[PDB]
Amino acid sequence: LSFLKHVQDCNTHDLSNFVRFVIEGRRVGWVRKALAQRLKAHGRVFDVTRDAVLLSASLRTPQSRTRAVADVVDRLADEGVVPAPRGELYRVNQSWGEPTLMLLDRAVVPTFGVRAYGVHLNGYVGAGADLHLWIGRRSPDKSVAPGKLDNMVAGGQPADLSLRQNLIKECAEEADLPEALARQAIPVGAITYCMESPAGIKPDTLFLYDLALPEDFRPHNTDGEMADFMLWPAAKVVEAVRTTEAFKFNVNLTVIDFAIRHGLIDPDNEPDYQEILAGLRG
Amino acid sequence: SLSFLKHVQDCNTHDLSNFVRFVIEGRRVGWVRKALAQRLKAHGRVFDVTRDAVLLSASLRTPQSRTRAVADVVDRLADEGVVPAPRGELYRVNQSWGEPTLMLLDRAVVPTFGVRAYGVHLNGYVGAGADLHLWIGRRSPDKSVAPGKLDNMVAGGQPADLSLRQNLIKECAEEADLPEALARQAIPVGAITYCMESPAGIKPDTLFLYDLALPEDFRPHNTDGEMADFMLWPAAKVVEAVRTTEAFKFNVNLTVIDFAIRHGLIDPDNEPDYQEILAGLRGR
Repeated sequence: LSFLKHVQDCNTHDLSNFVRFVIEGRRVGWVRKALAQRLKAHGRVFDVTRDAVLLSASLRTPQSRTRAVADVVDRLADEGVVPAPRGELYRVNQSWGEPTLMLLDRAVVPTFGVRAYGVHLNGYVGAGADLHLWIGRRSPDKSVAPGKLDNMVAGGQPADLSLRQNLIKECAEEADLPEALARQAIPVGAITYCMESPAGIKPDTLFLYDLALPEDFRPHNTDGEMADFMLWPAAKVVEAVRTTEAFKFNVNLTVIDFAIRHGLIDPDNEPDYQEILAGLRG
Repeated sequence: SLSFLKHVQDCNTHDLSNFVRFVIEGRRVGWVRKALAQRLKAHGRVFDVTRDAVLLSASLRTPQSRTRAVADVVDRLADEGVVPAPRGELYRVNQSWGEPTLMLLDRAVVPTFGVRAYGVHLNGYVGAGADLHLWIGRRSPDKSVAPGKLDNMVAGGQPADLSLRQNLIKECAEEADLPEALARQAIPVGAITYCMESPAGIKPDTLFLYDLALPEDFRPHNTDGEMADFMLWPAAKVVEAVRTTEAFKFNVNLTVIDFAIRHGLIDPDNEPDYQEILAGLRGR
């Protein structure tokens, strides 16, 4: 029937068991109440009240906040309380383009309910009623959605790259796409959602890109993050998202957005058109 | 101010207030977060959800029917980003180790349902008295949990389909290249139980413990690459590393404290909080 359930799935959250995470007056995240109690034991770094986890006012540069929090995080992971840092840092801000207030390891970003950013590419051939999309199948080794269907290229956004630089890098690593082609991809908007995830809250923003590819281009799984790739008619992709749960949870949203922008979904007959569009903006 | 006691306390820190009991045929076998219970409610043919409990449907009369029903729910919740993805290792669901297996559950979602988990941990040592040495493993950086941390020579989760001894034998070969003839000489020496809140749920875990006096010329090798390497340390150095550092994987600290108690390395005449440490090693 409708794409609405996929959109609602990605926007399902209950903030009642969480407290605001605040830096210099600005809410940057959400921390579970029990976890907030564990942070309270590190009172040189966190000031914890009934309504908030506040970073210490003694940490007033991004760099000193980054370092102090990283040390507490390392300790908490040692104790089995939060996921182990893996070394990729994310920026902590109130929205994209606002100042970076500190950096936090990607592995604990949902643990602090911090906004996360990523880039997703729609790699396609053909035109109009004859569009074909390259779909990746994720490695069985992926911690999240192993074996599930994916965009041709997609990745989280590290703190130290622009969106375009990260896109170029992910394109090379995941799909063996030449930089010349990654640079031809056009930005086509963004999706925002907020969901409760296994280890916290994910208020995520996906920056979306379209690329019309050469007929003789074949993506190749260079870094092994993808197990393989398939070239499918756009209608198959759209109908698969409508009728199955084959795609990675947030890739469902990127497919719906692609279908809207490319006229594969029509407001004269699509169930729940307006509610779908509203929910892709979070 | 790290200490033996703080490790024990860390492993027994939990708050059940945001959770409801997970019940099969009147027996509590887990704990499910309240928001997740709301998600489970949509699967009314498998779960009955009230204000106080998630009950598996009484229509699921056999362990096989329960396992299949919940496996499908887990599949779809994981597809939706709600729970961790199943990875293929199944664990037994019971009220305690002796009790009947009520169903099976993928290891990846065992903490999501707050179900009791089991594992085996081996203390591989050489020498006696002042010359007692322990083989320590260093975990691979690719481990999901505690990457690069120090570990027992052999340790692993317990699959549904093996005995403890069988799993110990398999882990001994895969993790440390320790052959069956030697692995079978390992003697069971007790167990540790703890209950902690973890990133994705609740971990009410039991570690079955084994000791093995190894030949002077044995050397462990990391056959399956789960361990980065192995080191032979004086027992006292291991015990002091646990007392004062976070070098060891969180629950392995408990196995070291237990080993110290059983091998007379700590003494109730002078070790602070001796009784409270012992109490917490059987924590529920």
